[PDB]
Amino acid sequence: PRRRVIGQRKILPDPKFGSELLAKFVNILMVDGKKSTAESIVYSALETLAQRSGKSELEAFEVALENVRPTVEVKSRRVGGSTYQVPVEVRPVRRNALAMRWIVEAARKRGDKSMALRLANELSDAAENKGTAVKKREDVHRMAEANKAFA
Amino acid sequence: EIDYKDIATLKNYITESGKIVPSRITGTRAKYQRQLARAIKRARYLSLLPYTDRH
Amino acid sequence: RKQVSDGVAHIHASFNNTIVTITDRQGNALGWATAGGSGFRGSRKSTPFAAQVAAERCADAVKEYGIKNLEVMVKGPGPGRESTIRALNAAGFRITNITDVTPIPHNGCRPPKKRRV
Amino acid sequence: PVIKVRENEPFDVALRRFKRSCEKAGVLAEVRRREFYEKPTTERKRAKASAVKRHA
RNA sequence: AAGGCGGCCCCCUGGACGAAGACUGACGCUCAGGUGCGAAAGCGUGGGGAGCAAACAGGAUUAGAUACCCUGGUAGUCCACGCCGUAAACGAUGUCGACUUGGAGGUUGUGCCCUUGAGGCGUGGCUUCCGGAGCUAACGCGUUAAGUCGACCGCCUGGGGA
Ligand SMILES: [Mg+2]
Ligand SMILES: [Mg+2]
Ligand SMILES: [Mg+2]
Ligand SMILES: [Mg+2]
Ligand SMILES: [Mg+2]
Ligand SMILES: [Mg+2]
Ligand SMILES: [Mg+2]
Ligand SMILES: [Mg+2]
Repeated sequence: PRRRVIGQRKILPDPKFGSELLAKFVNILMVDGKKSTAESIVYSALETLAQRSGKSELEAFEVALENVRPTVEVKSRRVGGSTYQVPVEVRPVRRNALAMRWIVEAARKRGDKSMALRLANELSDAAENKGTAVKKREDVHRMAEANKAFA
Repeated sequence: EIDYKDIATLKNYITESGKIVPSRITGTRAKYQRQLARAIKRARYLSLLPYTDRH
Repeated sequence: RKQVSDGVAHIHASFNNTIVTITDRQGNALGWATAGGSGFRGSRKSTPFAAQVAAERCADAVKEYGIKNLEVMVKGPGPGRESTIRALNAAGFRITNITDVTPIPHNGCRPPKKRRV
Repeated sequence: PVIKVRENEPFDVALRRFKRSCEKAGVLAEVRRREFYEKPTTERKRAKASAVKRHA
């Protein structure tokens, strides 16, 4: 990415509700190139999440992502031998891209029976902001507010 | 034509901190930038001019 | 304990460390805090983040006197020259006057030999 | 450099006005300069080298 | 003159340069021998000693570390009088004199022209950068010559040994 200024791949919207943001999330949860067994866990965790929170499947995910969505992050830069953490404000597209990534990875580290349960309870713990997914944003906030002078 | 007594003219050739201002910024002739400093120093001694912005 | 309200914020910012001392208008120490005492060492000690947390600790051990307005006085170089003042205003203080009191000789003492590194 | 905070002037601007008063006076300039001893032969070398550099 | 010389003030004092004429009448150049000056360190006697710092001691680094870094620190660095007489004491270019296109500055005199809270035209002393002819092995030097000539003095004659 030195000389080549590339854009970004615009992946097809979700077959169910038609959101491109969800089509990204299914591709995050997808492993070993199995789209059939990936979207099947995401819809099963949407159905069990909206039923035990009060429907609105489009908005019950919107409550869980705003809390895990970061506003600031650090970039390791070796100026004079030493590594200085520079606070950089994340872009709106990359904002959700990391917020979705911390939901899939925290649910993976859970001890529940199935990934439909691991994901549904993680989206429940992020909507109330009391879990592994919101903490990964909290530690990212403490590291950015510390190195606030090298901005 | 320059004098230490003329603390009015002199106050224009010294910084906020008291330091004498170089010929490069003042745009003064070489001969007088010397006559200036000798006078700024002279008045500095006789407490007609400060040394530092601390006092 | 006693009442003061208007004081002076004194900071000795050196390349190695940063000392934050809260004093009155006359020069009597009310309270203090340093980057080394904050629980940092070596590298972490001489950083603007450590100078930030020192001002935070300092404002806490002095608000028992009840200070509202204070005029900052900056001594020396290194990090913590600015980061201390920032952590001071955002903590709950009205900054009256910022002054640089870095000691500058008019060619006096011979300084140590250059480090051959 | 003495900087007095004015009425309805922000802390951000007053700090930025001070950092420019220091830059004007040579606060950190005189420090790095007087940190260690420099021989008369060493400063005469810098003075001659900086004159060569002041030729564009 | 070279070494070198930097807060401000006074006393004593050496040199340089300019303007105008007046005076002396070749009294000049250079110099082996000689004589004087001559950074730093070092030496003697007596003071002084804040900082810095050979030696030294301690702490680290390292395979080792009799170093580089850190913490201390004695001589010395400072004053007086003596001594030493050497440095990459260098422009690595001996002194004096005459002659040979130019460009941009810096510093310091002075003659003049203006309504001037600045400039315009000269004319001397010194200084920096570029460069012409020429010189040079080349790099470069180039009216402040390493050009063109003359006077006198020093000096060189393969490397190591020395
Ligand atoms: Mg006659
Ligand atoms: Mg002695
Ligand atoms: Mg030592
Ligand atoms: Mg002895
Ligand atoms: Mg010899
Ligand atoms: Mg030339
Ligand atoms: Mg030629
Ligand atoms: Mg031989």
